[PDB]
Amino acid sequence: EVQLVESGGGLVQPGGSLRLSCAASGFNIYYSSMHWVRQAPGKGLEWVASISPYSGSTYYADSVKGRFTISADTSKNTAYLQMNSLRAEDTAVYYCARPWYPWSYWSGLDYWGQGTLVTVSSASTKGPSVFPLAPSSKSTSGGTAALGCLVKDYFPEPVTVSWNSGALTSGVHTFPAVLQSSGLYSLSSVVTVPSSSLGTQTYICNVNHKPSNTKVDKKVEP
Amino acid sequence: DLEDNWETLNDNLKVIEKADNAAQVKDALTKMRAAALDAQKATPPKLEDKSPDSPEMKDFRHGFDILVGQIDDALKLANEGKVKEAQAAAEQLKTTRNAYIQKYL
Amino acid sequence: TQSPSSLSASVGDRVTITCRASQSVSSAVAWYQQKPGKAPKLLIYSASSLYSGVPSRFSGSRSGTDFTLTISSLQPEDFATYYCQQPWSWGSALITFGQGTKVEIKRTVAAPSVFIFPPSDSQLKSGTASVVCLLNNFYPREAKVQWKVDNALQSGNSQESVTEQDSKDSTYSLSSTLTLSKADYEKHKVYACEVTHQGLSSPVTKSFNRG
Repeated sequence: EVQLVESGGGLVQPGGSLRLSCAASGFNIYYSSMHWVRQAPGKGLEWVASISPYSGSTYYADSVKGRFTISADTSKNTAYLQMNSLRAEDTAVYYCARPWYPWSYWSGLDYWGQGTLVTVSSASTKGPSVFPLAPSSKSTSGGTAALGCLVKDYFPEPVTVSWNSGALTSGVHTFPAVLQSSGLYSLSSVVTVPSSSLGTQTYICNVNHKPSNTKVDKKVEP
Repeated sequence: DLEDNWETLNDNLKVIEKADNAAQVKDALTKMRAAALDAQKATPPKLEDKSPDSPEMKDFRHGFDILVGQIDDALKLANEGKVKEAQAAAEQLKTTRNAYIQKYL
Repeated sequence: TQSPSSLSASVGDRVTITCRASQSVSSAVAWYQQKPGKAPKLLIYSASSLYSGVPSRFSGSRSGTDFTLTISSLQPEDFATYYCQQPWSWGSALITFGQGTKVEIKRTVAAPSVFIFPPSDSQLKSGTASVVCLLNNFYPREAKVQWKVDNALQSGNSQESVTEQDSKDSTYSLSSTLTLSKADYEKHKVYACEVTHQGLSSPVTKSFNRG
């Protein structure tokens, strides 16, 4: 069984350098063609580079030619993508892939790594600010009410939002983060509840931001 | 000459497919690599009067970087004793060759 | 650079996705499937070969300068994004992937519930106001959110975000965030969020007065 396990992704500033690892198990990376395929947040797959280790033949997409450098260490049985002179457009999940035979890349890439996220930005890791989205006083007397939390100005992705520590999941809607022009992300998370529960039941949003080691529990009330 | 160079490659490909001994496939691949590298420096009719720096001529020589690379791949497998693999590898040059005829003829 | 195309279909539907090649597409093409958070999976290799463990309702064919992925009867777990690997052309990059096609669940029109939220007092202390507008559990995806500040229609000072189709009711939800400086927020009184959507006979506006 062929396995590709990646690592090395993370944060880097424009112009910085970063080296991704594609660790191979189940076959001898010497006799293969290894490929890097990347995908920017919300866009499509873009092939980037490939190497046939045994022969040394190497190929690159134009968008990374001269900046990236694919390679392999057969004793470690892993392939690498050295990324120099990085830019914001290089922000993507990077996959490694491999075809059935070292020469069957044009028929398809059978095996894929799990992918690692690379975020290019001059921002420094920073926890979020959580603000309440209080339920309208004048909502349906016995109908539905909406409340939530605004998670603002954090870097990098991701943040986790939960409600009442997991006891609250029906009606939850945590939105995709948007990249504010400051370079920091912000998102909202909302939940609809019975209007009647507002005065009695208690609603807390739990906002975890692992990169900065920030965890903010904020209570939302009218 | 370009058309000769392809005659070489197409003939020697058949030699690999039909080969009885490893020496046949290696000597075939070696012939194919020179013809390929030779063709790369030619210019075909469809680009008769195109600048050597043009996109079309960059594309022409780039495609041969693939064909040579794929040959080199087969040659390495052969030189390493993976001679059956070198033969399967060489079948791929039919796909490469089809992309040539499609584009320039 | 490019976002995936989208396509709405019901379970049991027959769908055929077409990728366009600059020549006689010949054999060396592939089709991938991808679900969010996950790597793509090989579906069809060598134009028409079914990769292992792929249901027989997927098929791949090729005709002239076009080649196609067909799903004979869409099953719930076939809603995903689909990518084709273009055939190599002379001088091209070694591998090239097509744009990408997202297949989404058709469902009946549903109008959004709309809620507006004034900025907290905590956030006004920071110097920024974030007015938030919620459009909850609607379909189809296409909604328009017009921000009005004291009846002055706004543009250029908000951001939106949409959730993926809900797993239970196949609806979408959208959050709009108007962002003003605290000084600008206090110079105005009525903050309105006007929502227009196929499911609304006429726009729905939600608003509050500052204080």
